Amino acid sequence: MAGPLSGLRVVELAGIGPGPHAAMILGDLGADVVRIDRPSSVDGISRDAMLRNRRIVTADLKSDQGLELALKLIAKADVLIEGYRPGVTERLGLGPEECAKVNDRLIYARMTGWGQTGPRSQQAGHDINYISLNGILHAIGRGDERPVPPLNLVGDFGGGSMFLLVGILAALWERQSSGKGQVVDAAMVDGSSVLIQMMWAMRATGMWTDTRGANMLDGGAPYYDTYECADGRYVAVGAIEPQFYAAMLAGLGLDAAELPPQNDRARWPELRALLTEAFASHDRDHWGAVFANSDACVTPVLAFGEVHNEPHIIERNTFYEANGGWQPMPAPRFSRTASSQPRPPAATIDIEAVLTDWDG
Amino acid sequence: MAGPLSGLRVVELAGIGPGPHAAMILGDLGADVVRIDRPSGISRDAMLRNRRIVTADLKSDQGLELALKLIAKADVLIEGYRPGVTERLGLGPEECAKVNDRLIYARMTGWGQTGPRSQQAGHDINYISLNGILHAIGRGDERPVPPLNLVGDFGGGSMFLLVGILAALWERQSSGKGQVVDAAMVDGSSVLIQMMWAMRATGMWTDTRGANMLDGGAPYYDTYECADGRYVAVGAIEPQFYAAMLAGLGLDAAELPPQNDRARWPELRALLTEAFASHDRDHWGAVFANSDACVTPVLAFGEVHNEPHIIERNTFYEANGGWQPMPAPRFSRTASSQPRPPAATIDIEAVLTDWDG
Ligand SMILES: CC(C)C(=O)SCCNC(=O)CCNC(=O)[C@H](O)C(C)(C)COP(=O)(O)OP(=O)(O)OC[C@H]1O[C@@H](n2cnc3c(N)ncnc32)[C@H](O)[C@@H]1OP(=O)(O)O
Ligand SMILES: CC(C)C(=O)SCCNC(=O)CCNC(=O)[C@H](O)C(C)(C)COP(=O)(O)OP(=O)(O)OC[C@H]1O[C@@H](n2cnc3c(N)ncnc32)[C@H](O)[C@@H]1OP(=O)(O)O
Repeated sequence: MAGPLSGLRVVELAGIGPGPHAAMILGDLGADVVRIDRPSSVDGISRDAMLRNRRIVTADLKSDQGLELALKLIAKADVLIEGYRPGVTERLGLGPEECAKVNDRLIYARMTGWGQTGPRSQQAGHDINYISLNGILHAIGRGDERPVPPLNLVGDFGGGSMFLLVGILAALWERQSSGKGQVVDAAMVDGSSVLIQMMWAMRATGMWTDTRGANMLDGGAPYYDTYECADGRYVAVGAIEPQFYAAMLAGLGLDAAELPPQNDRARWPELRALLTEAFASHDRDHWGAVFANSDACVTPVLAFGEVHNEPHIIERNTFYEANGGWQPMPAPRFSRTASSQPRPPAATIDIEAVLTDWDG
Repeated sequence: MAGPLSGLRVVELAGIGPGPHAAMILGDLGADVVRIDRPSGISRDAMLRNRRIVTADLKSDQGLELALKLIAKADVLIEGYRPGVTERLGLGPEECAKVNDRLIYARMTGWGQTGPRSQQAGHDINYISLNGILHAIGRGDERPVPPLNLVGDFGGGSMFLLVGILAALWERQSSGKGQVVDAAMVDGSSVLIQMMWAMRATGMWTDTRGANMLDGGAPYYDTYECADGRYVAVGAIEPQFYAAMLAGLGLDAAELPPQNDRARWPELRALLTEAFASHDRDHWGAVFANSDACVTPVLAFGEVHNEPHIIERNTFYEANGGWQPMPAPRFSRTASSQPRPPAATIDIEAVLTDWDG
C-alpha cells in the first residue's frame, strides 16, 4: 500500500461527517482502514467516494458475536475511530477501558461536536450548531444579512476531522516512546476555535471587531472580497499588501491619485464603488488574462464544473476522474513515499477474512 | 513540556498565515518550536504562543550557518515562502539533507511547488477561488462571500501541513529517513471539501449557489433572525430532529410542505421565518436546551465566555487582552498544558547550547 502511513491499521466505527473524512485521509496516505458498519445498511457497493480506500465489513455490535469479532479487530489495530454520542461505545462494550484490556497500544479516537462532557454533550447537532456557539458563524457573511454557513467546511472538516487526524498522529508519535496508546478527544467546538485562533488574537489587539462584514478578512475590505464582472461571473481580490494592491490598480486602469488610501476605512464606501465599477466593465475571463502571472492577487471565481479546465489544476493533478465526476487527489504530497490514486469503494468483506489477512 | 509531542524539535522560518498556525499547534501539543525571524518588544500576536523566537539575517554567512546548525539538531523544518526562496538562501531540502537526512522538510504554499501559478502572490480568498469552493459559499442572489481565511489557510492549509509532518514522522520510524512534505492550500482545501465532490457525482449537489442541503438553501440548515435581531442556527437534517424542531416552534407538520420538497423550500422557509421571529434568541436557546432539535444560539465572540458549555469544558483560557482557545484536540494520558505567551527574543547560540551541539 503506497504512502507514508503504509502499515498503519485502522478500525472505523461507521458514522457521518468528520469520522469518515478522517478515515478517508488515513486511507489516502496508505493506512489499512477497516470500516465496521451495521447490516441494516449494507446494500451493494457504495456510491459515496468519501468511503474510498476502505475495507467495509458488517457487524451487529449489539450482539455478543458482533462485539467479539469487533474486539478481535481492535486487538490487532493501531487506531480506532468512533463518532457516536458519548457513552455509546461504553454501553456497547467497545469503550476505551474495554479496548485498553485487549490492546494497550490502541489510539482511541473520539470524534464529537460538543465533547465528552458538559451540558450539551448529549444534544444532537451538525456543523452549523457547533460553529454557532463559539463565535465563528456569527462572523461569516455580509453585514446587512443574517450569518451564512460556510458549508460544513469549518466544524466538520477543518475543525473536526483534521484535529482528529493530528491527535491520532501525534499520539502515534508519543507511543514511540511510551509503548502505550491513549484516548484522543476531538470536539468540533474546540478544534474550530483553534482554527480561528487568528481572529481571537486580533480581537485582543483591537484589529478585529464582532461586527460582521466590517473587518479585513470577512468581506469588509474592498481589497479582500469578490467582485461581479460584466458577464455576471466573479473574481476574487486578495491584495492585502500595498505592493500587490498597487499592481491590481494598474491592471484595472485606476490611478492611485484618484482613489482614497487603501486602508482609510472611513472612505471604504467610495473605494468599493470605484473598484466595483472598474471590475464590472469587463468579463471574468478578461481579468483572468490581465492578471494571469501577476502579484495583483486577482483570480477567477470558478464553479466546481469549470475547475477541470484550469491549467494549474490540470498540471499539478489536484483531481482524478472516478465514476461520473472528478475527485481530489490525496493531500498533502510526499517526496519519497508518494500516495497512490485512491481505490474506489468495494463490495463488503467478511470480518473473518480480515482477521485472517491481519495474521489472526 | 507537556503533551504528546514532547521532545519533537521544530524549526520554523517566519512567514504568515498557515505556517505560523501549524507551528502553533505543534507547540500547543508540546513540541519544542524555534522560530527564526529577521532582525527587522515582546510579540503581541498570540498566534506566536509556545515559541522561542530568534533573529538571524538568513542572507548573511553567519545567519545561514547558525540556521543550518539548528536544523541539524531538529526533527522538522517549516517554511512558507514562495518556491525557490529557501533554495537560494542555501536552506533548500538538499542542503538540509546534507546536515540531517532525518529532517521532515515541510513546505507550506498556496499554489504548490511547481506549475503556472507557483510564483503568483496570493491569499486564502485566491486559493479557494480556483478550486470551486468560494463560488459555493454565500446567498444565491449575491456575490460569494469569503469564509474568513478559515478554509484555505487553516482548514485546507496548516492542518494538511500538520497531517503531513506527523505522517512523515511515522514513516520515519520504519525507514530511518526524512522527506519533503508539499502542502498546497489549493490541494488541501479540495480534500477538505471532498464531501461536495462526492455529492456532485451522485447528483446530490449543484453548482447553483444557495440551492443545496448545506449551503444555506435548506430551510432546516440555515440561520434565522429572532425577535431581538439576534440569530439562531438550525441544523435539523435528520427527520426525527426536524420533527422535534417543528414541535418546539409550535408548528403542526401537517400544515407544512415536506421537509425535502425543494420546490417548496421558499414556502417552508417563510413559515419557519415567521415562527422564529416571534421570540428572542435566548428564548429559543432555553426552549431547545437538552433537545435533538439542532437549534443553537449564534453567539458573537464577546458572548462566548458566558456560555455554560464553553466555560465548563475550558475551551478557552484568559491571556493578556482576552480569551484564546486552549490546545486541541485533547489527550487522556499526555495532556497539553496551557500555552506559554509569546516570549522575548533569545540568542540563537543559547538554543544550540540547549540542544547539545
Ligand atoms: C455530514 C453532515 C450530516 C454534518 O454536518 S455531521 C456532524 C454530525 N454530528 C456528529 O457526528 C457528532 C457526534 N455524533 C452525534 O451526535 C450522533 O451520532 C448523531 C449524529 C447526532 C446521530 O445520533 P443518533 O442516530 O442518536 O446516534 P447515536 O446517539 O450516536 O447512537 C448510535 C446508535 O447506533 C448504534 N450502533 C452503531 N453502530 C452499530 C452497529 N454496527 N450495530 C448495531 N448498533 C450500532 C449504537 O449502538 C446506538 O444505538 P442506541 O443504542 O439506540 O443509542
Ligand atoms: C494575510 C494572511 C492572513 C492570509 O490570508 S496568508 C496565505 C499567504 N500566502 C502564502 O503564504 C503562500 C506562500 N507564500 C507566498 O506566496 C509569499 O511568501 C507571499 C505571502 C506572497 C509574500 O511574498 P514576498 O513578500 O515576495 O515573500 P517571498 O517571495 O516568500 O520571499 C521572502 C523573502 O524574505 C527573505 N527572508 C525570509 N526570512 C529572512 C530572514 N530571516 N533574513 C533575511 N531574509 C529573509 C527570503 O530570503 C525572500 O527573499 P527574496 O526571494 O530574495 O526576495
